[PDB]
Amino acid sequence: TYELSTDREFDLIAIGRACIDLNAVEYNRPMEETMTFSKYVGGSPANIVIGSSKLGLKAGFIGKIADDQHGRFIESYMRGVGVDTSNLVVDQEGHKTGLAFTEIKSPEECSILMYRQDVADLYLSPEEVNEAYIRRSKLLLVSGTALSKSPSREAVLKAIRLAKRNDVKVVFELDYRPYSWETPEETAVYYSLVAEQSDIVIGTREEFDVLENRTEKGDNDETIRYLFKHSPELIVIKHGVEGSFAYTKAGEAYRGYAYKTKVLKTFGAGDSYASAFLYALISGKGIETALKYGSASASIVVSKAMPSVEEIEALIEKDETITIA
Amino acid sequence: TYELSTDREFDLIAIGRACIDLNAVEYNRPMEETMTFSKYVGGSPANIVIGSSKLGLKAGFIGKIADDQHGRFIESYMRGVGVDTSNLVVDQEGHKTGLAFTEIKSPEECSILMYRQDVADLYLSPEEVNEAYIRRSKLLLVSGTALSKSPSREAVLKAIRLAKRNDVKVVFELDYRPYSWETPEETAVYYSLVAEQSDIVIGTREEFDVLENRTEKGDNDETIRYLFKHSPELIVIKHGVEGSFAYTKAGEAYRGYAYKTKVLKTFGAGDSYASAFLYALISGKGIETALKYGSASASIVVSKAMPSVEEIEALIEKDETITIA
Amino acid sequence: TYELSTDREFDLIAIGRACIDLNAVEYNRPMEETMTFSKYVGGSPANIVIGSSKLGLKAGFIGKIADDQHGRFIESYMRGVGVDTSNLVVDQEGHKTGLAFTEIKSPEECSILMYRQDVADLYLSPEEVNEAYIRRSKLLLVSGTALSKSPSREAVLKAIRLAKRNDVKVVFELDYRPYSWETPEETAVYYSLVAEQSDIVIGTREEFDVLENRTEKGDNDETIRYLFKHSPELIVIKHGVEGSFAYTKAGEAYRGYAYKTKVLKTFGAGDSYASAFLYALISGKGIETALKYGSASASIVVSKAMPSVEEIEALIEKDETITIA
Amino acid sequence: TYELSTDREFDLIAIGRACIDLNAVEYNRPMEETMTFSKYVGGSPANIVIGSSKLGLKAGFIGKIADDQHGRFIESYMRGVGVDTSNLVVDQEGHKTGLAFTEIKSPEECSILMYRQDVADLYLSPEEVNEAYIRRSKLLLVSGTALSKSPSREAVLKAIRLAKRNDVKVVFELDYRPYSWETPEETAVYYSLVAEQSDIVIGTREEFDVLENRTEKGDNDETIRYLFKHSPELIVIKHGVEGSFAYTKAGEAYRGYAYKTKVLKTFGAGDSYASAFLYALISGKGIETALKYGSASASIVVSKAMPSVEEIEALIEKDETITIA
Repeated sequence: TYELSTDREFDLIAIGRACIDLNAVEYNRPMEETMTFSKYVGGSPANIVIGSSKLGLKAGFIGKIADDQHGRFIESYMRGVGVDTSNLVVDQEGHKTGLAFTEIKSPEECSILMYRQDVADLYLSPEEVNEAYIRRSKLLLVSGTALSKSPSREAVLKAIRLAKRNDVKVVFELDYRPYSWETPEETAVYYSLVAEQSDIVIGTREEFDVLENRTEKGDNDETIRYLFKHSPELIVIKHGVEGSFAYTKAGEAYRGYAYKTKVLKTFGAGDSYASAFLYALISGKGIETALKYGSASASIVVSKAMPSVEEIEALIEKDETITIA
Repeated sequence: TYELSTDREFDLIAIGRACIDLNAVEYNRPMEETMTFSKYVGGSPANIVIGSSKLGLKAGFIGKIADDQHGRFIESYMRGVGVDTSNLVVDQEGHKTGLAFTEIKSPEECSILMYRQDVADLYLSPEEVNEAYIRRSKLLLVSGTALSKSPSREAVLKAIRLAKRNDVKVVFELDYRPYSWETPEETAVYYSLVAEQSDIVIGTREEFDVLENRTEKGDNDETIRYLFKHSPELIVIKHGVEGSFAYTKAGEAYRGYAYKTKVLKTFGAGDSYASAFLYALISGKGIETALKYGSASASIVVSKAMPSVEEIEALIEKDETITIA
Repeated sequence: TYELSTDREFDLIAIGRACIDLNAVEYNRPMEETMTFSKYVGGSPANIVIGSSKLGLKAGFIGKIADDQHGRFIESYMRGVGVDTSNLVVDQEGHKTGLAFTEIKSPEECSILMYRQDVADLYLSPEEVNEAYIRRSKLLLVSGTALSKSPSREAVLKAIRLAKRNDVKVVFELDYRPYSWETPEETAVYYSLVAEQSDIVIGTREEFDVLENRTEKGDNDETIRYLFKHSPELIVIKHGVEGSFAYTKAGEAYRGYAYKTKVLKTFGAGDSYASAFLYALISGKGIETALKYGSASASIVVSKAMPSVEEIEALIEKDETITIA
Repeated sequence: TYELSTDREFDLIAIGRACIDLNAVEYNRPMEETMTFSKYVGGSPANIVIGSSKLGLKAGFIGKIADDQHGRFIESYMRGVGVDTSNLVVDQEGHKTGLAFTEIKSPEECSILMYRQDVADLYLSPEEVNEAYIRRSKLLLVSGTALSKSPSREAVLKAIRLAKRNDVKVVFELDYRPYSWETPEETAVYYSLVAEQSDIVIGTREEFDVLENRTEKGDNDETIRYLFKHSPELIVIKHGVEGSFAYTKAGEAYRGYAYKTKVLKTFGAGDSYASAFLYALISGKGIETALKYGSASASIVVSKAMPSVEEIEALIEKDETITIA
């Protein structure tokens, strides 16, 4: 589709969390032994828009930030890397920015100590969601964790409605954070509802299991038979080293491959995947190639500071992928 | 439709609030001057199932009640009037039953002092919603106020999904209680979502305005043009003394009329309307006649202790309706 | 003491809860079977000031009431029985009045279903406690339940300080309501602190056990040896049918007796006891006689609508007391 | 006093907060521009016991820590510097450790972005306060911020009672953190109550103003005339560069002096003051000398990593103090 129904200024606008990541400087050790932390912007939709801007996409953001040095850093950083920050709203009720402290015990053992209670990003409200902003974009990227609590949950539902009625493609990134939710069945309720309304849904197989209210691994053919009764036209299901699979409502299926990588830290793999996959799609590369872009970007981010197009393309050309799994 | 896809034991199962109403014995005065109150079961879906049982329908209920004398009264009363109470769940966290104290200053000035914070009915959770129960019913009656807070909101969303996949007709009663919600836009978000999933939607024009996120009276033709893009096959829009209008997806429209009445107290008019309207529909009377049943029952309940079929039919035969408005 | 250090307009000012009692009309049955309830003002300090006014004392009140028909009833009723309501403050944050529904299964089995969460009376704050009001009184009556939550707890602590520095006698009524507190040790912390600051302490033996952080019945001689290291000059310890004992810092002890009574409902016994005991003390009758006044009033209130001086005195003259226990 | 009524194993046990401080590595800039933070144990009573151990005192601690890497770091660090951690209790309800991010705009402009809501240290409860532990100490150090919320507030009140009845000296460090409290009058209520029960009270003049419920600077002679009606035998009032003053119930007064210092960061000045002042007192140096120890330690901590006895003594000998203010 080489021209759209309306003129678009943004490639994507994401909605939900922009927070602080505090990354362990001394790593491959228990966090108790980590004495210094480096400050970064984090949060799945924030990471996706920052990664997208690094690839040259024009990105915007709908989210709530704290009225303090952490919120001002997040705004200044995003603006400095070329993300539009016009629709970042400053919380006026004393709410703090969420914090993720990262522990890297080894390449295979990484985890986050999260400060998530009553954080500013969860107080984004429907009245702060602007139709005039959303309609200037090709895509609306919705992250699942933004559905974990009201009023953010209703702000997201409002955003999706406004996107759909302005011919803005709704991309749902499943982004599962179990400790942000009360129960997995609660997660299933909102994930199913939102996926059914969305145009593109991207998640791991485990995340689709949650969506479907399952406690055991589901079958991709059943997943898509279900969701293709509803709005989605494209469903991307990721299986880590077993690769990734994209399915279209027209009945085609495409396969992507994990890249061989010297892993340092696995955080951010999924946000790098989404940004590069969407970049490829928006850039006319087609689904099969888009899967390589997402996979290559994921590999670079965990071994590196988000990937450049040049780094992604060099890794794709080198073509050292995993096919044995 | 004179036999269904599966055998049904219940005419309707309602989900949401069963609480205590404390009705002013000395009335036509400020509640400050009311010295005695009579105890009744209240709550919109409770009233609808109690009214339905009085008409001879077989009714069930999904709701949470307090572990105390008020909860036990509600269970015993509903059971005693022939409602199935097998899926009433007793709250084990110390939550109290909601309370409505009624003030009747005059026939034209009635209001409720409500105790609604952290009440037991709002803690109904998805894990307490049983598919095996729902599938034994012709209809699932969902009241709007049950969407006002989690976990009840997710329990209702789960119930609707289970109803739909078991060929149980979803009836959404808009039941608007503004003080149960944070903002009208929040109400619009959930009302729109739920109405779009429902088979039958019943509400006042003001309630549809809320659903549509409007602050001014909407146009019924626009309302139905919207909802008939989605699941509903029947939409009933009530306008008080100006009557009521039912619209079908096939493109038919039917009109009902308010009955002339010596009003005592307006509480319960809407629940009497829904129970008698649904009774008529279930009983094969057709939509135009069903509107008369709902209107006649509404009139009797505010002038009377829920109506009998005989009282409703006598009032319909007498045919003293309002057409001047 | 027949004239005081400053002129006094009030005999007592009480601080804490004024709420609604809903008394079962059909009684000697489970509340499930009680269909009608009569509305009264309740709450221990409210009852004490209403009872005091009925005896002819001049009483005032420091408390917070709801901005609704229940709060306005409480103000109008107290004012109508001669209590000063100038320092009742209206809650502006939507908090409801506490509610006590009374169950009378039999004379020997009475209990309350309480609505106590986030009630208006608990939001009385230090800024709403007026030194100019307190200093116009002979006595400040503090009820223990007002210490159960902030900000009421700090309002009470402020009131006590202001009383003491204006030569206003602090009377601490132990008024134990376990479900208003998180743990008994928490109750002990605040009860001990407040009793140590008070001039007169009145409670049941069980209430003093709570004060002392004991789970077994304590010894009155040990209780008073403890508290007489601190502020109290008079300690009254009640033992139901075994009578009541008052102890002075000077080392005297006095005994009172329960009155034989045809019990209907035991609620309010303690508030009737405190009001009549204080009336007798204020009226120069001395401690031994004051114990008879408290006991007689307790008997009348549970068999009856608060006692008159004439009813109390007639019962004392009749002298049908319990001495066998 | 060269031998005590009972044998003592600890010089001091402190009660309240042990948390994480995240200190700006790149400083003399807005925190937005600070990219790296170093992890330390913080919290006023924690700092006081860590500083005390560095001076060679035997210290213990009563506090609650998170069940995570931050709580385990705090325990391991305190233990590693010789503080007894036997009465650190691990929170089992998912509460996080408080966090202080430090901003150093310049030597004269330092501030903290605090994460303080529902933090683990505030859930220390009376049942977790052990009399057998407290009685093994010479002193109990109570920090004011531990009174800011229940259940910590009641745990502290319990600790003070147990200290007093075991001849353990109660030292109240006023430690004022306004954003931990609802209102200054609330702070005054608890600070006044606790100071009245304490043996030694240490605070800035501004902190005593808060204690006294004043919004303007108070007069030390009035402050001590008040508190010397109650338990204190020693009151230390600090005035920054104008020095510090200690007053005894016997009627003596002593003056201390601020040390000239190249200030880097003012955090921790007060905790260094308290630890070194108490060290001097415990070590028989007398009050006038103890004031020099507190002042010298304060100077070193803000210009430096807590002071050694040797560093403190060298600074005292050098005797470069401020007397012009």
